[PDB]
Amino acid sequence: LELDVHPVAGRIGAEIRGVKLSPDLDAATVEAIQAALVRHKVIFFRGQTHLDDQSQEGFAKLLGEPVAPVVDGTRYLLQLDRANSWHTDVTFVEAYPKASILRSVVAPASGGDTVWANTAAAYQELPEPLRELADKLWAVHSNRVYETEHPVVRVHPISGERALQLGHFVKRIKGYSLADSQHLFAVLQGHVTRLENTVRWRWEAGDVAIWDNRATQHYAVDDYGTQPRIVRRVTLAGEVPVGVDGQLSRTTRK
Ligand SMILES: O=C(O)CCC(=O)C(=O)O
Ligand code: NA
Repeated sequence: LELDVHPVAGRIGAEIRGVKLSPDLDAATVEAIQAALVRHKVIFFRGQTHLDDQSQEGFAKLLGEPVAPVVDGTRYLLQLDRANSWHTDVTFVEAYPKASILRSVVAPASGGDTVWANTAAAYQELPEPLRELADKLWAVHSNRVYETEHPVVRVHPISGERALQLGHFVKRIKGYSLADSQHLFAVLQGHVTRLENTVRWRWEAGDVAIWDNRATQHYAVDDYGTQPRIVRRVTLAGEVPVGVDGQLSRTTRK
């Protein structure tokens, strides 16, 4: 099964046309969506104006297990109405989400974009000696309580692609002074956010984005002032990250 797939930037992002998201999608469609998700890291569906809270949740169950103050009439749907900092979702926990499904309900006429970065492409572009170092690093992620140690490089459980696991929740690279930690983090994270590794989406009401949280970071642009912006999100449960040597992440505090 071949979806009508339209890449947005050169290294990340694709719009999928001809698909009406719902709880009733067949297996071939769901599988093709999951494949496009892994390949493109963030995928976009426009004109999903029939989708409401319950059907967004029902659609989400087809891709994984939703995780649990929620939108009335639902168990897992959350409203956001700001995250202008580069991050991978909830990495201060051990088994953080594998994906989110985010729908635009009210969209600013100007501003309000979201940007995603491909952390697998960011890893791949490092010179070999720098990949080898990144393969050995561990970082402490925190919500400063919750603290988790994750490998800086995560091997994706479906594709096997290696991806940098960094972003806003990183407190420090384990085993380094603060000064060295800052420099090493600035190098690796700088590759994540390099423009070539990103795609910026301008939202219209009824757009839905789905991203693979295991191989992305994102950033919500806070340039829209008091213009109302309302989005609704379902988050899907993910796995404990595995590093390049097979070691697993571990919570070290609370
Ligand atoms: O509004 C968005 O595009 C995403 C918001 C977000 O990333 C968050 O709350 O963690
Ligand atoms: Na987020």
